[PDB]
Amino acid sequence: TGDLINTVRGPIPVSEAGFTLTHEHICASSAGFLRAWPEFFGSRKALVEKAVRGLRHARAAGVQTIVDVSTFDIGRDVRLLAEVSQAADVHIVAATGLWFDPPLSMRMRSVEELTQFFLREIQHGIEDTGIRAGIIKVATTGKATPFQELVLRAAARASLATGVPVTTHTSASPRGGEQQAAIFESEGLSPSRVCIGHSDDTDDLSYLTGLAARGYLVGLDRMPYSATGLEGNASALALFSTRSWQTRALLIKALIDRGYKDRILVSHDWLFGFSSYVTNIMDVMDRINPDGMAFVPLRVIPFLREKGVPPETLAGVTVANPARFLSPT
Amino acid sequence: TGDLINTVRGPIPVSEAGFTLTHEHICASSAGFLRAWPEFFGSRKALVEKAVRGLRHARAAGVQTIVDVSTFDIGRDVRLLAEVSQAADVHIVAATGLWFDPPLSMRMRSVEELTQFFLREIQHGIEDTGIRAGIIKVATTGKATPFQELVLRAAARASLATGVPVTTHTSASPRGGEQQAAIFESEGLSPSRVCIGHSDDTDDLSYLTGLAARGYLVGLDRMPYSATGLEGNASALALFSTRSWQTRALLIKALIDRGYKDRILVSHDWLFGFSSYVTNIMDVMDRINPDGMAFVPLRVIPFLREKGVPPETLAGVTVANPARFLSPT
Ligand SMILES: [Co+2]
Ligand SMILES: [Co+2]
Ligand SMILES: [Co+2]
Ligand SMILES: [Co+2]
Repeated sequence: TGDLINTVRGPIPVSEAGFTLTHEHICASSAGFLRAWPEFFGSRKALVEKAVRGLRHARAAGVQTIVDVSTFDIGRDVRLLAEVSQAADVHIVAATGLWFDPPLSMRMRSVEELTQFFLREIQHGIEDTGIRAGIIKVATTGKATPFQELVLRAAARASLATGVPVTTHTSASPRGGEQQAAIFESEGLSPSRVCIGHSDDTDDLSYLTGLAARGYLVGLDRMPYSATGLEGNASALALFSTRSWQTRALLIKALIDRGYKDRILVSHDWLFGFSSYVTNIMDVMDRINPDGMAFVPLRVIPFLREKGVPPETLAGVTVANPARFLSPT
Repeated sequence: TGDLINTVRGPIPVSEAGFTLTHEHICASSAGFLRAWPEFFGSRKALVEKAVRGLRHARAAGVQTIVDVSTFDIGRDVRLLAEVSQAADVHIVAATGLWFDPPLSMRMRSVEELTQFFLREIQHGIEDTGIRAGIIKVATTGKATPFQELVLRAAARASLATGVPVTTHTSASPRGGEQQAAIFESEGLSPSRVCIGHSDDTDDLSYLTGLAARGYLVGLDRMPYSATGLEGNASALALFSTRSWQTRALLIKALIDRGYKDRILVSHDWLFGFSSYVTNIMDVMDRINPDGMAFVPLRVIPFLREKGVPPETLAGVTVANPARFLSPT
């Protein structure tokens, strides 16, 4: 009690976040795209309706909060997030930071300038809305580019200044998490403020326990991205692993069994619109995972319980860990 | 009389466009950037004030209309353009198309999809504003990328459907104009609907007369970008030629003297804000060309007249050619 987090609807007590999905998207797009071309998604109204239906389904399954890690360059539309949050009665935490599609006006900026931008979005508000980011999302695409290194440093500095956590996108080994951690540590950022994301890309437990032992949160955040029979579909195959979702879920158990229950964050990296990829990709995705953001509570959590993971441990992973992570510290 | 063009303030008679600068920018930025980070420019209010002062100065010098060739990915803000137009009493024609910083949500699109996007901006309106584009801006960066080829084809198709002209960015030989022309012609687009831009990058008269003889407009559109003593400034040196502005202006005369007065468009490629380049670049630019968008009427036109170019010919270049170009045909 007492700790607060900023959501798209305003401040909430940390203790009310409850079952929280820490890496999700309402819509994965590009800066300005939803405003310029809403008909790409059918209409803005259709997108809202789809997202509200999806979040109500997650809510029915026990999800109380999602962290939308869409940055500026993922085309984050905080007004969209606020509308969907209100209609679905699910809290949404918005993000600042930069992903791997920064436009020239971002790419030309110094570390100091990027720090100011991230701070604006956390402390002042996003655009002219007054809605404040509650997380900082960064990305590397293998070895960090010089610009990506600036982004990571600016993220660390904004975090140090505000207490807001940092969360990352990694490629599937590199293993890019290690270089991210090195940069963060060089800036004096506490590992407990950082989630190294997409860490379920591989089953490298030495890598994962290595990060966890140092205090990092490990984001096992692509839980539903498993499918069979996609070989005649190149674009879909790129998204969905042959590894059964059961295999991804077993990684959660593997980390728990090794003593790292407090260092795990679980999510889907799901979405309700996706313009930064091939046209009609949603059709494929929704057929594979019709449960959307309810997949984790409906399938992953019961599977773990049925494998003998204690209910208290599962609550710790899905409630306590996100609360500790999101609490400005 | 009778012909109309769309401006950011609504339809105007073609005959009221008058002295028109056919390649300019209010602000060269990135999609969503002005909305997300207006303090980069001091404030949105400061940017408006600077632009209004600049356009009033151009207006005082005889400029009645500018064509703002900022696309979606140049961070075109049509509401900004409308505000500045109203305050300065200068017509502004807005653009659709894509320049060389398309985000993923654009890069993933088919020719048919891009055609629909360009048509939306021409026929329906930009974003939710009802303001309709009156030109289509495309760019190649040397040899056209596969995506850039799609953009050029979609531009040709949108032009064929609406009569709105196409205007291009080229690099400094390639000479990239030739490949652009080839693609446009393969789509059945009339050369008289097309301006091959930045054609003053080089003094290659065989190239320029080659295009003009085929019916293309040749955009001599970087008139003020000349300076001396910038060697201790790498970023400024990249923008400003050692060639005196007099040399650029002599190219206009060269084309007139060879019989191509009807195929020339003259502009500055000036701007009042510039976030897609190095910080504080405006300081450099404004010190070099304090006259801004009045440079052409104040310096270039009198220089040509004093070299013996007939006033009627100069009026034809600055009034008749833009009117013919912009008139949907
Ligand atoms: Co990611
Ligand atoms: Co994601
Ligand atoms: Co250009
Ligand atoms: Co330009």
